[PDB]
Amino acid sequence: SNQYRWINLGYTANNSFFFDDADPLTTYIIRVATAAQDFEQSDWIYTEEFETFATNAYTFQNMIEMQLANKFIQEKFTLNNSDYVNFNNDTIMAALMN
Amino acid sequence: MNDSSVIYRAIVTSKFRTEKMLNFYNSIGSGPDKNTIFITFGRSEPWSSNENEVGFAPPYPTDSVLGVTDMWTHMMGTVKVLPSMLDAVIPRRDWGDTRYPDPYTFRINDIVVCNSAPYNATESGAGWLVYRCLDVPDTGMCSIASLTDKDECLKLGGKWTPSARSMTPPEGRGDAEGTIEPGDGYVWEYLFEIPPDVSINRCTNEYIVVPWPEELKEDPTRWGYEDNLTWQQDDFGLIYRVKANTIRFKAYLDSVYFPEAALPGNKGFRQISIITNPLEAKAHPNDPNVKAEKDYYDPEDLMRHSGEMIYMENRPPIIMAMDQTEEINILFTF
Amino acid sequence: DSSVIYRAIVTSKFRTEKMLNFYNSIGSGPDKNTIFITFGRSEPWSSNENEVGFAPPYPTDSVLGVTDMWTHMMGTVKVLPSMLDAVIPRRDWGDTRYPDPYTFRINDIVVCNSAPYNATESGAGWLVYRCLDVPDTGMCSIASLTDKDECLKLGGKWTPSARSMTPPEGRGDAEGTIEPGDGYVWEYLFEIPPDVSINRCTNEYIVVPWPEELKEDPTRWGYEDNLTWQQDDFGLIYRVKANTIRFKAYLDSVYFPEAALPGNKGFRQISIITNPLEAKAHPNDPNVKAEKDYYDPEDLMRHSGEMIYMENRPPIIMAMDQTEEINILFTF
Repeated sequence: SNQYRWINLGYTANNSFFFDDADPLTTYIIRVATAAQDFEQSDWIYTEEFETFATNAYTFQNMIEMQLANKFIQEKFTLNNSDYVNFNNDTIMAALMN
Repeated sequence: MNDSSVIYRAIVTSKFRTEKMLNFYNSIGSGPDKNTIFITFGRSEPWSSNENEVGFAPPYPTDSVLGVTDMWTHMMGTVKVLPSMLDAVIPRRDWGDTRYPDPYTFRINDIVVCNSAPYNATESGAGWLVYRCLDVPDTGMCSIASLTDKDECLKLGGKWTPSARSMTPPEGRGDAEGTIEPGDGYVWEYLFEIPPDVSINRCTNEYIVVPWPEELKEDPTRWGYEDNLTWQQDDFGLIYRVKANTIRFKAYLDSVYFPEAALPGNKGFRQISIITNPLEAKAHPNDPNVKAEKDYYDPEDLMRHSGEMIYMENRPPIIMAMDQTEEINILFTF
Repeated sequence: DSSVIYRAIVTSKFRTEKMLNFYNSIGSGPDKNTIFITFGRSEPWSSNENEVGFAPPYPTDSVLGVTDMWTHMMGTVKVLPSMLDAVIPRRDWGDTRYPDPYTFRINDIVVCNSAPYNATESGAGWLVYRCLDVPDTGMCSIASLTDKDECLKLGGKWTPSARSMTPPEGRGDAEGTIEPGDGYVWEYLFEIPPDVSINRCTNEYIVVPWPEELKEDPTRWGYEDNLTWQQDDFGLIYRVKANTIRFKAYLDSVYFPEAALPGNKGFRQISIITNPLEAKAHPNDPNVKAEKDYYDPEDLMRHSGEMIYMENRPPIIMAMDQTEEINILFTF
């Protein structure tokens, strides 16, 4: 109450929203509450003061013929830097490698 | 019990709070079954050494008979509360007054009065018209209570301070069926009539009166109906739609009715109760018994501890000098 | 803060009157409310209903929440005044299945004479006693203090540290004392006839009579003898400080027109509405107030009357056995 501020992450119509950002080794202490049209807001509830990990992790599946460059893994996934290549945005390309 | 396999949800709503109140007043009447009410007055004992002052307070009464018994010892006289004197009330918010903190605003569902005063007066042949309540806030500009903002968050959340003033908040009797929306937003839903005579009498600086059913169903057009098609929807009556949910009754204590007691020095120390259905002295004890219908019974003739004591209070001095009437307001949510 | 200050509390007796006001409010003529129980909600919600927990949709009191209800109502029953009853918490003397079997606070009503482990009089009656005092030993209530009397002044609730041997045996007030033996001064208050106890009293609550059935005889209730400085003190509903009322009805009494639907698919939500109007063909008719005994909800006007209570519950499918029971116990 001398700290934490709070940061609203928005509201959800189903339980268990998935959260992003939260720079490593920081954040923690999520808190939730319920509300409705005709009801007064309930009381906050705290979760067990967690902490984020060092980097990130993934286990991905694809064809066995295909292989992935370690940069595309490090940039986009294990370091979670988007906009490196956004398949929703960029045009990609393909080449035949003699 | 706790954490059962099955979990159920029950509102109890609002109306039960009001409808339960209606049954209280619906028998106050005259007869053996109608259990009339009587207020009562207080103690002559200096009650302490520090008695007259601001700090300190009477001791908290006790519901036990040991506390029930001392009143009839220390009590003088009981004024009666007629059926007509008790009244159901509402906080009386009004637009335009500068004295009360927020001049207009009046977020979402709120009760307003106007045409009661210099500032709000309009279209007055009808006196107070105004118990109408706000159906919807005006468009945007609401920054509400949390982070989110827009015409959305009333649903997942609290109430809108619209941040914009209202103008021309007077209104007609209303639109056909649903009601008027004169300005920007601030739709208004017209709620009954309130003629002037009952105003200056049974209203106050705080609150206001609403008629009971059995009056309006009896007489439209005094309290001013037949404009309302939604009336025939659910009979007359409407104490519910206002969501009254509170009842107060008052009593006039005139030192004339209690000429004894009212002498140069009477200190009327605390104790001011309420009670129900008392009885007469009975003359000699063997006899039949009668319900007590006559106003301002003296403490004697009441069959000490007749009826049951329904309320208690302690106000340390009061005054109760002769020729100064005394008006007691007590407010219950039942 | 320096101002006149007044310290005031509504007495418990206010409640029992309010309770007595809800009763007597049931009658045929106007100014007498008529209550209905409604079930409805045939269609199941979601798919997680029939599972464990999961909660129902929480019911709301708005106009939208009322409108759909009237669309789903399967059936209703009219509550007659006879099937409503006063009730109070029952503490059976010397029963081991409830706390403090042999010990008692200063004033606690305790029924005895039912089941063998308490005997007292025979000829049944289910005698009841207020307990006016307790042996003085053992530390009790606020802080420490020591002795009973000083713990009785300055408020306090004294718990006797000595088990009370034997139930109250007598018919009249203050049956204790008057002998070197221990025990404390129970005070007889009325009696429960055996016939009513098998029906009207469950094991959680014992009935206390309305100040009506005590007339058309007192004797059945064992109240036929009393001190009564007043000609009557007739209603004792105040003596017990009865704070609550209890409803009972058999589901065979509720009326389901379809008669195969409530059984196959349960009524998922129950609500009780007041003062419905009869079916009106068109808004060409005068407003009439509902009477007779059954009312297929088709004959009830939509939004016809106001509803004090909504419940939402998982399916509660019902068998057609001639006994299953509503409860709905009000705490007024």
